[PDB]
Amino acid sequence: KIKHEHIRMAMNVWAHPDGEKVPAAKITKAYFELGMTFPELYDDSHPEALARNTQKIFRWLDKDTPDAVEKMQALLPAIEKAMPPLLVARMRSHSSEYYREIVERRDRLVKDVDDFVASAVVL
Amino acid sequence: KIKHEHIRMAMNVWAHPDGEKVPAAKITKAYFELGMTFPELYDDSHPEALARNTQKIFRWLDKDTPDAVEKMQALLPAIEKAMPPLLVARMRSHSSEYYREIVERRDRLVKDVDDFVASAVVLYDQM
Amino acid sequence: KIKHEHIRMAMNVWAHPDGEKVPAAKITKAYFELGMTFPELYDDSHPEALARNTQKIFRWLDKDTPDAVEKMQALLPAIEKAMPPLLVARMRSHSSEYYREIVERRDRLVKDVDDFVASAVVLYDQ
Amino acid sequence: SKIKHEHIRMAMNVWAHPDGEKVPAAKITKAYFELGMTFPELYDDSHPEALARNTQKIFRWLDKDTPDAVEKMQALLPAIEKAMPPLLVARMRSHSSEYYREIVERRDRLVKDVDDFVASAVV
Ligand SMILES: [Cl-]
Ligand SMILES: [Cl-]
Repeated sequence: KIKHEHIRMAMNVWAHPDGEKVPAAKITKAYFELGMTFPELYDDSHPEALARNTQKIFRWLDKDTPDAVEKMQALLPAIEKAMPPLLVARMRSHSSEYYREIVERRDRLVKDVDDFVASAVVL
Repeated sequence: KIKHEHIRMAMNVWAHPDGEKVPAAKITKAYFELGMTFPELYDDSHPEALARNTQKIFRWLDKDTPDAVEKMQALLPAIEKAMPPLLVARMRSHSSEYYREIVERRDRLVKDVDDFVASAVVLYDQM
Repeated sequence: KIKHEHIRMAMNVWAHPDGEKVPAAKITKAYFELGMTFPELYDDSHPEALARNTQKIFRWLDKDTPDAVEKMQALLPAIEKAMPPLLVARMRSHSSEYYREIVERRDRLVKDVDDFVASAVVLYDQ
Repeated sequence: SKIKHEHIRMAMNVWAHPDGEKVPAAKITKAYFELGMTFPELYDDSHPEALARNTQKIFRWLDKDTPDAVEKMQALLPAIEKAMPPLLVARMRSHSSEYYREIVERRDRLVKDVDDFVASAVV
């Protein structure tokens, strides 16, 4: 139900501030916490797990083959546990009316903020 | 700039939670901090100063004579220095489009926040 | 779930602006709307129900006897149905990490909001 | 030249980003004539491709670094400020004015305040 493209969108927004290694690291940590096995991610005994897990995760995210689409679907439990809750909600907003409402409320509030700050501005 | 009638409104909202003695006291504190003398408000050397100041301030607030209006106008420096800044903006909103837009935009943001708190409470009780 | 003393805190803040009769009144409508029997509150047929109900509700809130806690625990469905939602969240925050966090972040945003207004009203002195 | 050319460009590009350059050009042109301005040259209400020609001119200067380009944008500032969204004006000026830096900082904190709040509600 969560379309491959929306995982990709949310994942890129998550990677933009500090790069993919941050999302990759947190996804892996939650992946092992959930005792998962598919898709394959290198545990910490590999000295280059992170660079490898990063390259992997974003190759699948950027491909549109059925194998890659499936692998990201399997990873959803780990992404959701690890993603910032506000970003999970955007990811979910295209398939869940609740979360769509959540982001609309978030968006409404910051528009409230911007209009407010602007009214204070002089010049 | 601030019409007498607008001090009255903001002053009544200020007094409703805890009474008039609270605004009067805060007004007096700023009155003296600002080294004022007109109109006259009693320092602590006069008996029942707060009660007498309170009765004074709010008598001027409810009357509409040029004297009542004049004394309230002299008091503005103390009132605004003493009042919650948000309340000053509400007071000024009837005479300044700047502040009207700010209070109006502030109120919408806070209502929109609190409504969301409401939606979360409902999520529980549903569940 | 809600400890008796925390119902009391929330109840007094509700009573602070306009008195005890206001919350009592809102509680009375919700108790009947919610069809309750314990505790006992006087219907509209008593000409001094509201005052007596007001004294009733707030005796239990101010007492700590085993009886009073039991009566106040039953009234919570009415209190929560009638109380300002923000105040229920404050009330629930003493027992719910969810609400502790929600209320906290709410209070910070609004405090930052009001502070901004303070800085603009000050800069008016220009 | 307190406001560096590069910051007018940054601020101008975000303004143009949602709906294109014609919106900023149009709103800027309106303020230019309202202010009875004459330098740099912007075509009055009467020329043919005025908006498109005005759009290209305004954004040619923004993208050049020559002395004439810098000066024409500096001269245009009074119109840009009358027309630009106030929140962006503060952003544009924040590197040269402590007031606007403070505005922009207070704003960004409020938006994080919001995001923390919605996140806390999301669970
Ligand atoms: Cl709307
Ligand atoms: Cl021509």
